[PDB]
Amino acid sequence: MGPGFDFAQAIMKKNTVIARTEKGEFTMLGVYDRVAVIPTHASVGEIIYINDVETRVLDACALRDLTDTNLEITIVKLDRNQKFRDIRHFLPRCEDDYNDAVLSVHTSKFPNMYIPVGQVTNYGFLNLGGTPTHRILMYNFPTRAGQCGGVVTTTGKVIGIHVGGNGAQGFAAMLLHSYFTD
Ligand SMILES: NCc1ccn2ccnc2c1
Repeated sequence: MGPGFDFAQAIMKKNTVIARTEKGEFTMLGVYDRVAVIPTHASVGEIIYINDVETRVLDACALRDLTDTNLEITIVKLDRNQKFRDIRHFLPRCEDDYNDAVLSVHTSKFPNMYIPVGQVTNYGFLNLGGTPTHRILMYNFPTRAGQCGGVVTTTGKVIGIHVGGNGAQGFAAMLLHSYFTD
């Protein structure tokens, strides 16, 4: 509908896949080469389905901060025969608040879904499903099960992936440029 949705659509069309684990189907953001991200509660194993193709996992790392606190991001390297468009230049360097964000989702249950969520707060600490979690972004939109792994963008920035909600608010884990130095 406008330039925020234009940027969101460009990320979804080239830099997402449908990831299936034993815990469900998730939007999965490809960042560069064969490296993608997914919420840690997806419980990635040795094998994952990527667009319904059986795929070996070459590496999976559940990120924590230097306080040894959950960040709810898992970085996955996939045994896939094709590289992602490198979008690391769209990742913020520091923790921040944002105006006018879009949460975008693409699964078999939730195809071609775009949600204008408005203002995004640097929330920080969240007890997420009982797990102390840091670097949480918050938006005032009633997100639902199946939106996990959804991409949060503003024009020219990929800022987070959706990891939970409380019925009234939605919560995303930050993506930072420093997670993807190779
Ligand atoms: N219940 C499935 C679904 C899929 C895509 N959507 C886009 C907007 N609302 C929906 C709902």
